[PDB]
Amino acid sequence: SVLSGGELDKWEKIRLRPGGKKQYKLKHIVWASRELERFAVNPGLLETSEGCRQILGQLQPSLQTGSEELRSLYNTIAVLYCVHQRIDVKDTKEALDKIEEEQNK
Ligand SMILES: COc1ccc(C(=O)Nc2ccc(Oc3ccc(N(C(=O)[C@H]4CC[C@H](C)CC4)C(C)C)c(C(=O)O)c3)cc2)cc1
Repeated sequence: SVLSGGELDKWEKIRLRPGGKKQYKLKHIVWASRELERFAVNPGLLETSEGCRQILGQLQPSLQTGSEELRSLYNTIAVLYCVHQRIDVKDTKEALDKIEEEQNK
C-alpha cells in the first residue's frame, strides 16, 4: 500500500496550497500513481521515503520548464516524501521548503 493508516490521516490534513481550502486525498495518490506510469516511472517507488526521493531526483531537472501537470505531480510526491519521512508539514509549500532545507544542509 502507498500509505499506512497513520499516514493517510496526516495526508488528509495537508493543504494543496498555503492556507488553502483544498487538502490532499486518496485520489491524489491514485492520480500520482497513474501519472508515474505515464512518465515511465515505477509507481511502487511511492511506497517509501527513499523511493519518493528517487522519483523527485528523476523529475526535478524538468521542473523548471515543467507543465502544470508535471509541477502538480512533483508537489504531490514531495508531500508524500515528507509524510513517509515523518516531517511535519502544513501544506505543499512547507513540504518543498523542508526538502530543500535538508539537502541544502
Ligand atoms: C504559494 O505557494 C504555492 C502555490 C501553488 C501551489 C499549488 O498549486 N500546489 C499544488 C497543485 C496541484 C497538486 O497536485 C494535484 C495533482 C492532481 C490534481 N487533480 C487534477 O485533476 C489536476 C491534474 C493536473 C492538471 C494540470 C490540473 C488538474 C486531481 C487528482 C484532483 C490536483 C487537484 O486538482 O486537486 C492536484 C499539488 C499541489 C502550492 C504552493
